[PDB]
Amino acid sequence: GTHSHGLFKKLGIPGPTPLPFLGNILSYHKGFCMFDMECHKKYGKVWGFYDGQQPVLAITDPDMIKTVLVKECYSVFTNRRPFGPVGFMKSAISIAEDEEWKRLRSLLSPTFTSGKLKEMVPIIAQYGDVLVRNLRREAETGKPVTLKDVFGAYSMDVITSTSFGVNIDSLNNPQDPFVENTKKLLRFDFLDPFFLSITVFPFLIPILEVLNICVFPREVTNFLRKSVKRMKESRLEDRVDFLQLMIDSQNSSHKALSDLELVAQSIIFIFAGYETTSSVLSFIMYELATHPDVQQKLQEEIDAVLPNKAPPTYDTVLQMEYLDMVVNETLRLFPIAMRLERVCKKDVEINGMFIPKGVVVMIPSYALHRDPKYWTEPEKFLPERFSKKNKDNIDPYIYTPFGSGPRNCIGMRFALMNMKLALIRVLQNFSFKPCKETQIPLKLSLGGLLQPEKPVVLKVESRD
Amino acid sequence: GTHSHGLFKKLGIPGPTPLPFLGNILSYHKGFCMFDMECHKKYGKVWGFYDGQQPVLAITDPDMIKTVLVKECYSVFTNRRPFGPVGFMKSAISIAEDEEWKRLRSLLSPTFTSGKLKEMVPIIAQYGDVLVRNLRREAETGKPVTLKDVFGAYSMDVITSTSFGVNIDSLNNPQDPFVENTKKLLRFDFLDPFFLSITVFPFLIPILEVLNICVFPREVTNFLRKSVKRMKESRLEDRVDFLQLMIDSQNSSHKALSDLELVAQSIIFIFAGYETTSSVLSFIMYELATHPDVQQKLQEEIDAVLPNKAPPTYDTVLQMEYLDMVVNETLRLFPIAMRLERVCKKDVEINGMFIPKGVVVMIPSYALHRDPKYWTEPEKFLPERFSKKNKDNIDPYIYTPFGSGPRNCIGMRFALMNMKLALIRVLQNFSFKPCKETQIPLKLSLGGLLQPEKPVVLKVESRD
Ligand code: HEM
Ligand code: HEM
Ligand SMILES: CCCCNc1ccc2c3c(cccc13)C(=O)N(CCCC)C2=O
Ligand SMILES: CCCCNc1ccc2c3c(cccc13)C(=O)N(CCCC)C2=O
Repeated sequence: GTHSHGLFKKLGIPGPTPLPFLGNILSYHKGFCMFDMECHKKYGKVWGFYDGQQPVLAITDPDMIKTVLVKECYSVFTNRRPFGPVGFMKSAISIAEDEEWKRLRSLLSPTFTSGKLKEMVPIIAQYGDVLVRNLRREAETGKPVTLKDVFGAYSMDVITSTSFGVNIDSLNNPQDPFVENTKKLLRFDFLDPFFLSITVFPFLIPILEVLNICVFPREVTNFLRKSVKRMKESRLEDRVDFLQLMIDSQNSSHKALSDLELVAQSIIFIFAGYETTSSVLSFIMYELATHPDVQQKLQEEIDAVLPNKAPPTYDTVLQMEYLDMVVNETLRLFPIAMRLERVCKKDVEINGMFIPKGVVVMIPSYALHRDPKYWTEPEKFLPERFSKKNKDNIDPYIYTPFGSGPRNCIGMRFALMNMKLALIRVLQNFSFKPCKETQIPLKLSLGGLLQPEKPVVLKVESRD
Repeated sequence: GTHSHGLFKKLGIPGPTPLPFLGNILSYHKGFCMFDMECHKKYGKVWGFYDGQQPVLAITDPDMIKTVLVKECYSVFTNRRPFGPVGFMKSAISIAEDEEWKRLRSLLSPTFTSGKLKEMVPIIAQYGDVLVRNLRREAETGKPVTLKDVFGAYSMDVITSTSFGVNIDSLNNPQDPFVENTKKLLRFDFLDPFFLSITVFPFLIPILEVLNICVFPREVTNFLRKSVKRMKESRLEDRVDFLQLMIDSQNSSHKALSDLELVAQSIIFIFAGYETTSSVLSFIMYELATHPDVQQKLQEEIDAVLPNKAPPTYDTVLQMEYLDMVVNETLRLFPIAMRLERVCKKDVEINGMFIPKGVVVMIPSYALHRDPKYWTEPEKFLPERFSKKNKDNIDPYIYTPFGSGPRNCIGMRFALMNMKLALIRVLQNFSFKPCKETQIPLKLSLGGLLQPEKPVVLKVESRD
């Protein structure tokens, strides 16, 4: 039960001693983030641990992190940890490996250009207005509002319309078969029973693939596959969404995106942007209600750029420095990816350190973001860290809320524009105050997702 | 049960239609060799079939075969089919993959040079004499002789002494712990129940690895590991064998052969040279007893080069053209590897044919060796095919008894020198005649090893 549990003693690398079979998973009782803080404080710059039989080497050195995420990305550190039975979703860009990934990123990167993005702002902006009208009636009511649900619906509306050209008010159509399915595409909690068991029993993943058992519920994938097949066959008789952009890239080097590859990207885009965007949007409105100074300052900035509740535009969005500072400071405190990982594909020596084939090199983003050594008052919400007076003292490989290098988040600038468009229209119309249900201070789940312990609820007063 | 069973219909490639789950394995009731002849005759140049869910594309075109075994060996077609739970034997050169294999072949090729080989002939030659004295007493007795056993013991003696510097008369020491274990390293019958089940249930191989269950009986591997560890620790206090040559290459580019890598090569060498050498030596003496003309002609050639029962030498061995013709013609009829295989590592187009990632490209050596289109009277034993008058009409990619290109048999010229040294000393002293037990004509097993149906027995008369 300890065939590989000797690797870090032999390489001289420190860390918590592993138990036969389990590795260090019982140390996850407090969640990925507490585990990474404790190891960092205890073992220092570099340390190892075992997810079952799987050795994970954590690195915290900015120069080492860059070699991994940027320098030897293609040569050595190309892929993330395989994580369970995955079926045809093996070809979604976030899961594909080595040369297939590079072909998919080349094929899909033209779809996330700033040019295409500002062509999508009129679509996103429309559901900002839907978000507002939904919020006002739950404000005129005066009853506390669950951000998870108002911003979930917003994020869904922006995916349904920019991904597929489907226009739904999901908040007022929770039974549209398109909403019911897509709502099921939540992010994975790698500390829940199924994934914990998979971690101790990875030899069982090939058995689940053969039974077409899949972490993506084949009930929802099947729906979307046949949905996309329908949109693909319609339209062609008679738009600026992701699906169309992928239909078009099938008409030119690299082999055009096959029909099933295409569907796989549509799905992963949903999975990668849905519960993420809503989690950040909720964390941000949590900090704005517990720091009224900042909320007022931001409402003041928005009103100056968009006088008279003027509708936001791509260009007026990139203008708002304080809004950028607020978004960023929220992502420092709550980097919802928690860790970046890369599989070491071959024996290497980066920065004087020998990394053997097979190890999972992991960057504890949550921990580096709250390290005393780089950040004053590291638990405080303090947007002035990202003022231009201060943002140059910030290491791009310490602050990695979207990752770094060729395999960073391909939807970053889309996700930032989307969240800010939401915030502008929400703050033009409303102020957000705490309640008695409001967990102050916010507690994070001990699970495997960086999310509040209990969901966040707030007062929403109308400014008019 | 037919997720991949549609590949050859879609690519336009012909072949026998597969059954859910099984693929075409039930067609193996007649053995690998009959299956390959029937498909060749029926589907022609190229055809596909499924070993369980595993698609195998057979190719018979000499130009296509060369692209696979020679041209795109490193780029595309580097590795053989994985075949079962294999433990630490994952690093033996015949099993290792991609860049690890290339490092091992670079490290071990200097050990199979002609220079080192003629330095080993005095060792091999010694057990030729042991073979003779063993044969004479079973000849003076007059009782039929089982070649499997006389040549098994010969091959063992040559491995024990050239591999490890261990000198045993295995025929007269069947209880030496070193003989008992090494005798257990027989070749795999991929049509026996365990490997058939593995072929239908490959998703179970990771479960067997985790239980340290291994196709190499960990009872024998453990013995040799600790044996080599002993020879390694002895000697060093106080030789021209393979082990020493590997000890020496650990003292220089590529990282020297680690202690466990070294042991893995020692073992695989045994597995690759033991039952192979004895099978060919037995097939050859079968043809010499059923073609007395050829046996006399060869005895005549040997006596001319080595007058007065003179002991053979490296240089007098490469002299004997008829002996070379006999060995080669026997290997045509009985290429004991039966097939060469390479895994297609990425989508390629060789010779106008699209090969997708994952397919096992297989070369039916047995079948090409008995193809009417290249060979007159293809079932006849006719050594004059390899006379210099005729051997230029022979395609090196049709006749592939040791494979071809960078991944051919690294012990070829050793195995040829070894078999010929055996034949010379045996034919200087004895003539071999059939018996009534002698299966005429020889029938091949319907199993997965190319071997006689019933073992071969012969009269052995002394020439003096
Ligand atoms: C606030 C919202 C989001 C955050 C914080 C976020 C964060 C991240 C992080 C940390 C990574 C890992 C990159 C690495 O390993 O270095 C990632 C990858 C990725 N993200 Fe985002 N993401 C967000 C929203 C989105 C959206 C809206 C999309 C697309 C519509 C998206 C698509 C992807 C994809 C496809 C990957 C995998 C990229 C690849 O492997 O090539 N994400 N994300
Ligand atoms: C008559 C005796 C033998 C025959 C007919 C034979 C035949 C073969 C064949 C057909 C291959 C496959 C090559 C390919 O895939 O193209 C092979 C590989 C190999 N043989 Fe032999 N072999 C014999 C004896 C030996 C001996 C004596 C040794 C070493 C002592 C040996 C070591 C190997 C090894 C290590 C491989 C794998 C090479 C690699 O993957 O790099 N064989 N053999
Ligand atoms: C063989 C599969 C075992 C399944 N098990 C895990 C799968 C994936 C991950 C994983 C992680 C920890 C423990 C188990 C697994 C992990 O940190 N990450 C990085 C993202 C941070 C939240 C993973 O992608
Ligand atoms: C996933 C493992 C399934 C096990 N099963 C087989 C393993 C290996 C081979 C194999 C073959 C046929 C059918 C099953 C397997 C085969 O032809 N060769 C080439 C050598 C010719 C005798 C193999 O190395």
